[PDB]
This record gives sequence, structure tokens and C-alpha cells, in this order.
Amino acid sequence: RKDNAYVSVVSSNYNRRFTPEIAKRPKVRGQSGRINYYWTLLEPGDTIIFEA
Amino acid sequence: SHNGKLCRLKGKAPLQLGNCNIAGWVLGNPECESLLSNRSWSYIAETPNSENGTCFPGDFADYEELREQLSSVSSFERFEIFPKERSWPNHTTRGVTAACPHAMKSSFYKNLVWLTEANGSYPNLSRSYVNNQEKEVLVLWGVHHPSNIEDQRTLYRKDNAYVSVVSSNYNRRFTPEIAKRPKVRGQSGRINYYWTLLEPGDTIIFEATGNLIAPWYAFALSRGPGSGIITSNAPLDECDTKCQTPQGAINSSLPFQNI
Amino acid sequence: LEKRMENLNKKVDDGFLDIWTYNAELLVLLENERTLDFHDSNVKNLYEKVKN
Ligand SMILES: *[C@@H]1O[C@H](CO)[C@@H](O[C@@H]2O[C@H](CO)[C@@H](O[C@@H]3O[C@H](CO[C@H]4O[C@H](CO[C@H]5O[C@H](CO)[C@@H](O)[C@H](O)[C@@H]5O)[C@@H](O)[C@H](O)[C@@H]4O)[C@@H](O)[C@H](O[C@H]4O[C@H](CO)[C@@H](O)[C@H](O)[C@@H]4O)[C@@H]3O)[C@H](O)[C@H]2NC(C)=O)[C@H](O)[C@H]1NC(C)=O
Ligand SMILES: *[C@@H]1O[C@H](CO)[C@@H](O[C@@H]2O[C@H](CO)[C@@H](O)[C@H](O)[C@H]2NC(C)=O)[C@H](O)[C@H]1NC(C)=O
Ligand SMILES: *[C@@H]1O[C@H](CO)[C@@H](O)[C@H](O)[C@H]1NC(C)=O
Repeated sequence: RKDNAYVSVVSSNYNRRFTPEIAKRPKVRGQSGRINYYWTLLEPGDTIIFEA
Repeated sequence: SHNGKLCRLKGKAPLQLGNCNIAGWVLGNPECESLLSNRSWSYIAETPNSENGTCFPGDFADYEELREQLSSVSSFERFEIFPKERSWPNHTTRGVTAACPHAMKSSFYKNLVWLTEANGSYPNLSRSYVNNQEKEVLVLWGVHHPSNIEDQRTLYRKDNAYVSVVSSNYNRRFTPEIAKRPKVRGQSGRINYYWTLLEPGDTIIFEATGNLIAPWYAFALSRGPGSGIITSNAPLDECDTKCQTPQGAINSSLPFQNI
Repeated sequence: LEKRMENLNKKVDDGFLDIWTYNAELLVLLENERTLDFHDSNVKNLYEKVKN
């Protein structure tokens, strides 16, 4: 429900801003859209914040 | 002891870059026009200090990875991936610059096309190429970053433009960054050069609303068992040795060297 | 886009294993000769002991 969206994932050792990129793409497994997968490893006693 | 002279290897002439770089060879620099022909070689011979690389200033992204990919390449087939006349009916392809002079007149790269406006408008762009060469194809393009907003509105008719280049193994969106820059070779603007290696049976899609330096000629790359890049100042003569150094060539069955 | 890393890791893995293969083989042949001369010296010093 919006043109401009973002994903913000901030830890103590992680800080990245993600912007969706809408484009015409080749079809892989019947899908023209992509989910870009990310990961991080939390420290003991660390806080991860997911904003979107 | 060596010959002291650069040699061909097993009756196969090396690709001598001469005054060219790896970058100026693949981008199709106008001084590097002799190398743009279908050929095979045993190795790539390059000068330690060669200036004819990227004539327009900018950052060649993953240049040293391209050199490592092209160290094991034995031949190419230069083919027109996007024709300059057929594929661009709504843009003016006749874009030259003063950073690349060819016989004292302004020219541009022989593998890339600088798209500009046509009749005061830059339409949307969506050109797809499917790899039917059954080999790895080196696709080469660029993104123009202007110096002021006046040149951006003059060339591409919009403030906010983007370039989106999506393969199956490539996905990158490009944003022009207008800034005041130091002048390199008389230009305050930058063209940032990018590359990808297309898989056999893979589709590259080029999308842009502005600032695209589109591919014109691509390289269908053929790999080889024995190849490399040799950085040498030695002159090349007629010679049919089996061992080649930068400092010369070796014709012996001795097990060791110190060259 | 990490071919320079793949070639460097391949060079390290195929250089260390070649060096240790050469070291093991060279040690085996050199102490094979030292054993074959040590036994001859042990027979000859036994003959020399009985002679003396
Ligand atoms: C601090 O920095 C910021 C950003 O870093 C500065 O902000 C920028 O300031 C400049 C200068 O004021 C702005 O440019 C103006 O944009 C206006 C709006 O643009 C719309 O209309 C355009 C019309 O296009 C036609 O005119 C342009 C020339 O203006 C031609 O190039 C073009 O080919 C056309 O013929 C549209 O193209 C555009 O898409 C927008 O819809 C313009 O109206 C404005 O033009 C005026 O000035 C011209 C002289 O320069 C004059 O000839 C015109 O008739 C008109 O009077 C001008 O181009 C940037 O938009 C602005 N950027 C942002 C992000 O805000 C800020 O100024 C700076 N501060 C200081 C103190 O330096
Ligand atoms: C260099 O090699 C390319 C191969 O990629 C040649 O392009 C082919 O040309 C023939 C005609 O001789 C066409 O039938 C093919 O369809 C072309 N293939 C393409 C465009 O992928 C090109 O002609 C060669 N240039 C030379 C020999 O000067
Ligand atoms: C090629 O190199 C020479 C010498 O460095 C230089 O004068 C010339 O302008 C260069 N040409 C291009 C197109 O960069």
C-alpha cells in the first residue's frame, strides 16, 4: 500500500537500510520478483531492531 | 639466459595491447581499434605503463576481477549485442566527447553508445538480450554521472533518472550522482563502467530512464587451458618457443630457471 | 566476483599439500638410504669386532 517503502535493520554491530528496487526481471522459478535474503549474528546481550 | 625478446607461443601470436589497457581493450577505446577483431591468442602482452584505457574519466567497477576472468580467455567473438540503428529508434546515438580524441576529432568508445535526447524527450528503455552464442558473453555498459543539473537536464530531460541492469546472476540499480568534481582529462563528469558475464542461455535486461551508456558490441569469450597476462617491455618478433617470460623466452630442457 | 580469492585459496591449498608431499617423500627416500647403509655398517662393525 505505498510507492516508497524501506526496511531498516539495526543492531550494535549491524546497520543497513534496504530500499525495494522495482524492475522488469527475468523469470526464475516462475517469479519475476526477488526476495533478497540477509542475515546477521547477534552477540550475547545485544538488541536487534527491525523497522519497516 | 633468455632471448630478451617477446615471442609467439607454439605458432600462436600473443595479443599485444601496446598502448592499451585491459579496460581500453574491452571498452573499445578509439586508439585501441586494432584489437577489436575476431582473434585467438596464447597470452596477453601489456605495457607496464599504458595510458590508453578509459578516456572518459570514471571508476571501472571490478576491473581486477575482469583481469582475472580474462587471464584464462583464449579468444573472443565481437558481436553487436544491440545495433546502433535498429535498437534505438527514439534516442540519438551520435554521442561523442572530447575526452576520447580519434585523429584530432571528438569520438567515443567503439563498444558503447552514449544515448542522449531525441526531439526533446528521453523515452523509457527496456532492451533484452538472450545469450544464444552458447558461451560466456562479456556485457559492458556505463552510467553517466554529470557535473551540474544543467547538463543532466540538457542530455536526459529529467532530474531523477536511474539505470537498472538485471540478469539471473546480476541485479543492480544505478543512480546518477550529480556533484562538483575535479577535472580529469578536461571533464568534470564521470562515466562509471560496469560489467557482467552472461551465462549460456541467460537473459540480460537493460532498463533506464536516463544516464545509460548502453552496450554496442559484446565479447563471446572462449576459455583455454594455458593462458595468462604477461607484463613486458620486450619487443615481439617471429619466434616459436614453448616457454615465455616477461623478460624473454626459454628454449631448453633444464629443470630450473632464475629469470 | 571473488575469483582472485578462489585462485589464491587454491594456490595455498595446492602449494602447502605439494610442499608437504615433497617433504614426506624426500624424508622417506633419505632415511631409506640411511637405513640401508646403517645395516651394512652394522654387519661390517660386527665383522671388525670378530676380527679384532
Ligand atoms: C543548494 O543546493 C541545492 C541542491 O544541491 C540547490 O537546489 C537546486 O537549485 C537549482 C537552482 O535554483 C534548482 O534548479 C531549478 O529548478 C526549477 C524547477 O525545475 C522544474 O522545471 C524544469 C524546467 O525545465 C526547463 O528549464 C531548465 C532550466 O531551468 C532546462 O535545463 C530544461 O531543459 C527546460 O528547458 C524541469 O525540467 C524540471 O524537471 C522541474 O519540473 C526550474 O524552474 C529552475 O529554472 C529557473 O532558472 C533558470 C536559470 O537557471 C531559468 O532559465 C528558468 O527560466 C527558471 O527561471 C531551475 O532550473 C534545482 O531544482 C534545485 N534542486 C533541488 C533538489 O531543490 C540550491 O539552489 C542550492 N542553494 C544555493 C544558495 O546555492
Ligand atoms: C566476428 O564474430 C562474430 C560472431 O559472434 C560474427 O558475427 C556473425 O556473422 C555471421 C556472418 O558472417 C552471421 O551469420 C552471424 O549471425 C553473426 N553472429 C552474431 C552477430 O552473433 C562477426 O561477423 C565476425 N566478424 C568478422 C569476421 O569480421
Ligand atoms: C592515448 O595515450 C596518449 C599518450 O598518453 C594520449 O596523448 C592520448 O590522448 C590517449 N588517447 C585516449 C583516447 O585516451
